[PDB]
Amino acid sequence: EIVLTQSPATLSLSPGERATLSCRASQSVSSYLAWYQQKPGQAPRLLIYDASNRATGIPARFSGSGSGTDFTLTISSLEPEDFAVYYCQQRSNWPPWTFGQGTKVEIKTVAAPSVFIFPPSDEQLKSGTASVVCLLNNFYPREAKVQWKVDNALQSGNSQESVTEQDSKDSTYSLSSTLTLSKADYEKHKVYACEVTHQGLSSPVTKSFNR
Amino acid sequence: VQLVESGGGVVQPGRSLRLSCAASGFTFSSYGMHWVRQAPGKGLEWVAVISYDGSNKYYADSVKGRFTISRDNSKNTLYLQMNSLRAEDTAVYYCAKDGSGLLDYWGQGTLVTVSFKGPSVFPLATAALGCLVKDYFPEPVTVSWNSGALTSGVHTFPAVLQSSGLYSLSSVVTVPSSQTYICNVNHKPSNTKVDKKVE
Repeated sequence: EIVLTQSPATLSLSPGERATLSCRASQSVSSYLAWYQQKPGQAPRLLIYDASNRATGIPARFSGSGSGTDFTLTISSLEPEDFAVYYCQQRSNWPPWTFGQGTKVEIKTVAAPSVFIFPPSDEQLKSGTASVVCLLNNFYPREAKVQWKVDNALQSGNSQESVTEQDSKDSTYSLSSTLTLSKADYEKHKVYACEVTHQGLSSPVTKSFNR
Repeated sequence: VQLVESGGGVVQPGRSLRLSCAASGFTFSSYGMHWVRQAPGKGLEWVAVISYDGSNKYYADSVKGRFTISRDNSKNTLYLQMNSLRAEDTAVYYCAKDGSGLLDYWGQGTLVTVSFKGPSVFPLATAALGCLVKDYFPEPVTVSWNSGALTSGVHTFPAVLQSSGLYSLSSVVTVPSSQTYICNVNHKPSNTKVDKKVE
């Protein structure tokens, strides 16, 4: 195969603005790169085919360019409809036709996350499992991770995080790291901490709770 | 033109399925057909191809001796007989028309999921509280807060498939200390609607 690498990972613009997307390759793919717009809950659609061409029905705000490895899709006057996920595909070394991992044109500063922790219920603790939850509220940028700790014992891979899309106003993100233990192992311990590390915090931050 | 799929549903590791992309709007024979797929959350991955009459066929790796494409140039449809189905394959299947390697026309997709139970909702006590929607299949879910009243400060987190195959998400709200709070959880896919007060 041939690797197609897109970026930005996401565009955050309000209508009217100009959005520039990029699709880079590992080899020359000539002027054989196509673009795909995939509105929400819908199906992929042909935008610019070959790198400058606009398939039937496509407006002019969509402009394509590049030759070789580096390309660029350009949407000059963003419209509420143009807010979708844009894909790039190469049709040089066929097969396999490889695709770019996407770019989402989303709508409408470094803020340290506000941390909270949530002890397990009881209605849960009867089935036999305990789910401790950590919450990292509204923070920028995204990159930031959680290290759970069961009595100052770095924990490994028994947690699972989720992240909201970028808020339109704050320009932030949120995160739900859930540590899942047995009720037994749970009763077998003491301090349940969640150490948060993030760019907007000169000092790492913790939130704990003896049970 | 109109490329439209069928065949999707739930199937478990081992079993197989068969789709089909029926054609209208055109002369289905003068074009090469395609199969592309979107694994929930990820992006685009092409799966296989077939030509004008049907002798040439190149597959994506990750398959064959598993995936087998075909077509009936007389009644206008495109086929894909999946077998050996795995988790990895859980995805939305598209069939695009070839131009070349130029899928100039797509279909609305069909969903194939590889894995039926309702969620066990538990409470998570400015402040911050929420609900833990746990162990349910399949997706999706919807969590409201106070029947649509509490909207500002809500963060329903995208969910996480677990080692069991039962999804579990979280929805949290940030409220100014000091009023009753209830989260409205509804798993339309299994008829499990659940409210849970929070204190």
